[PDB]
Amino acid sequence: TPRERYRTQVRAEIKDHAWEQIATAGASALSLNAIAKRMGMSGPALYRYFDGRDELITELIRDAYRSQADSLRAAAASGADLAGLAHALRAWALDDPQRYFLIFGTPVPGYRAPDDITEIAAETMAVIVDACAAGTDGAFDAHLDTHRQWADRPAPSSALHRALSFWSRLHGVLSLELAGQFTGMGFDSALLFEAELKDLLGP
Amino acid sequence: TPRERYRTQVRAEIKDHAWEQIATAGASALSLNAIAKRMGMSGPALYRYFDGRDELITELIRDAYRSQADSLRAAAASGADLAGLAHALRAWALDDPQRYFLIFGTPVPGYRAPDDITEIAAETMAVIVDACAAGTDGAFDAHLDTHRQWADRPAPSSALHRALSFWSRLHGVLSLELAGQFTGMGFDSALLFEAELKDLLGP
Repeated sequence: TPRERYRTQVRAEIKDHAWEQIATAGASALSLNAIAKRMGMSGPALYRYFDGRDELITELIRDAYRSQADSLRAAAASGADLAGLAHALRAWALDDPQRYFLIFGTPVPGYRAPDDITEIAAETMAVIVDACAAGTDGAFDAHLDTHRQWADRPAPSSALHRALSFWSRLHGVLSLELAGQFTGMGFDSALLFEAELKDLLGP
Repeated sequence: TPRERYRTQVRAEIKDHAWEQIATAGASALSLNAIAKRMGMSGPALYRYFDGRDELITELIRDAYRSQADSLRAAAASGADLAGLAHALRAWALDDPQRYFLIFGTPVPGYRAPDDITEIAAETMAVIVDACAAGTDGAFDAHLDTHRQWADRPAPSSALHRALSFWSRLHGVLSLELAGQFTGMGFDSALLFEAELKDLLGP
């Protein structure tokens, strides 16, 4: 609440420059000292905002998850179904590939997250599950009945199975396209994405 | 052929140390100078093996694709079907996550590949297509009839569609698991992988 919370805004500048360094030199090469020198501050002073690189990484990871959740929440809040949710996910992904890859891409060497980066990952995933209430037979569903601590609200495990399939199928195409893998394949990966979505929607 | 091709073996040591640096400090932070210093050679001498970081990256990318292709070739060569191919892909992925991510993960900033990294990506993909001959209606197939320069051998576009779906669906789960995204979700992602495969096999 209080005034000395222009700190939130300098932290926002710090975080901003952190993306630049990630963009140009990659996470892990990311350093609070280059930031400090970039903003003409003392190295120490920058540590009075983030006590170390992992604290900074951690916050960037949290910020990333939070905007993924916002994108998807807005879609469900506008009464969209899985299709709408899939399209929310595409634009969020394509809107900022660097942000996508900090979550879904190459892990940052040496960095171990606090448990609440996954405890903020189930946010996004609750919404998908919500939609997939739109039990059913099959071996993975059976497994999921005893393995679902990531959702006591009350949906048949087939809906959880469908949610996981939506997640993995659409990330498969998003990160393959963002990873440059359909370059020189000359088809329209957006149509591939449409196909995979369609195939997935009540198949 | 000739003797002075113990060069191939020192290059193999160079490449070896390059993985270490990638592993610990990430591609892009990757530097021929640290290698040179690591092996007690002159910085120049190391450049008489790789004229610059991109040349080295390029070769690591080529090596990565080549072992992905070997894994999959061996599977088709042993008469395996899509299931067998899917399992080949899983083990290759899990056998070396760092190698997986150099191809499928976060792109290396500043690095632009020569066109023959995709021209060595169609190798792996030819095999999958082969299996998917195991036209059919639908909007993406229609697109693929005019968009297939990545395969004149002669398979109905539905087989190409199926091949692309196998690729993206299984990478979706492989890279989500390798990216740490099913940590603290407490289900068995290997079973998820089995489910996605099954769902995909002549559905």
